Amino acid sequence: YNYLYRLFRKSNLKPFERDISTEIYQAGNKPCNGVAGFNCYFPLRSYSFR
Amino acid sequence: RGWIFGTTLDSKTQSLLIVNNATNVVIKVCEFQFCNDPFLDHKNNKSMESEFRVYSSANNCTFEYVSQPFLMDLEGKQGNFKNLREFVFKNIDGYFKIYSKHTPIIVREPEDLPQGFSALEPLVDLPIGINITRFQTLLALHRSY
Ligand SMILES: *[C@@H]1O[C@H](CO)[C@@H](O)[C@H](O)[C@H]1NC(C)=O
Ligand SMILES: *[C@@H]1O[C@H](CO)[C@@H](O)[C@H](O)[C@H]1NC(C)=O
Repeated sequence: YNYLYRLFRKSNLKPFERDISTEIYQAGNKPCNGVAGFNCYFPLRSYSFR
Repeated sequence: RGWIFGTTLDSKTQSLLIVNNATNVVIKVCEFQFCNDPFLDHKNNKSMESEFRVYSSANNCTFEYVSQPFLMDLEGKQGNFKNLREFVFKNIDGYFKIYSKHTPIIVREPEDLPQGFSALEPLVDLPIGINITRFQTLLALHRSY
């Protein structure tokens, strides 16, 4: 659980640019305020190598 | 002295800063929490060297660069002449370029820039990968004296 990756982001990245932001992504109109389950997802999901 | 950059100027996004102490540039690409009205002290504020108050925290650090100051201008010669420092800041494809050129000025009027051609020679290139959307400058105010 030491290797993470990003799944959802608002827009595409520019070349050779790095992000580290950890903010809740809003797929729905209703705001999430950092804590929600519907139409709101945590941006990062971890790998799990076996 | 000081050209901090940032997307929203807080501790949740990385930021830049260009601080020339007397002989160094101290390039720092780190996550900084910035005060409402950051400022510095021209006279070294005595100190020791206790002027720095722009940032109150640093969660992470990725890039560091220390070298000779950007400002080769010296005022120790005499007065009656002012500086004409010029800088162009261009940020593309994850790169940061700096161009600079200094010329003396004859007329004391600061109303308008003198009419004259100047070539801005390249100075330094930066490989950092930050996004910049807002611009802020800093000042050196030691004390009312
Ligand atoms: C200014 O700050 C730099 C940062 O490390 C330090 O090396 C230097 O000694 C300080 N003082 C002067 C006069 O440059
Ligand atoms: C920023 O600080 C938080 C404090 O909870 C820490 O968990 C996080 O790892 C830090 N950022 C990075 C990139 O490590």
